[PDB]
Amino acid sequence: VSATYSVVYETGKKLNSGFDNWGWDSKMSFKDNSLVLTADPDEYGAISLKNLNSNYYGKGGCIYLQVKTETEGLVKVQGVRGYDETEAFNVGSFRSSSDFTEYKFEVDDEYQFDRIIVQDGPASNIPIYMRYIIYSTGSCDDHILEHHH
Repeated sequence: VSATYSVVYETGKKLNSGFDNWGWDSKMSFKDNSLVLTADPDEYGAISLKNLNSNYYGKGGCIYLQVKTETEGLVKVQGVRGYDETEAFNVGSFRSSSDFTEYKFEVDDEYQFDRIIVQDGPASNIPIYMRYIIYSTGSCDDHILEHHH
C-alpha cells in the first residue's frame, strides 16, 4: 500500500474528527490559530493525541508537525502494541523557534502505536504552538507538506 495520511490537526480551534487528547499535567488550548500545549506549573506536561478512528495510527511511519515556541522538548509515541499503554518511546525533539518550524520524526518499524505525545522537557509552563500535525504510514523521506498544499 502507498502512504496513507492521518491529519490530526491543521489550524483552527479543534482537533479533527476522531482524535482526542489523553495527555497529562497540562492544558490543551487553541490560540493564535494553533493547538497549544501549556504544561502545568513546574510539570513535565504533555498532550497525547489518541486516534479514535482506528485502533492504531500505524506501524512505523512518519510523524510531521510544525512547532513555534520559546521552550523545547520531546515527541514520543505510546499505546504501542506489545507494551503497557503508559510506556512511551522517544521519536524526536523540538527546540525554540520564533516562527513555525517543520519537523519529521521516523517511527521505528517495531512500534505500532495509537498516541502521539508532545512534552515540555524543561517543565517551563511556556506555551508550545503547533500546526499541521500529520501521521504518514510512509517514510519521512517520502513526506512533504507542499504536496498537502
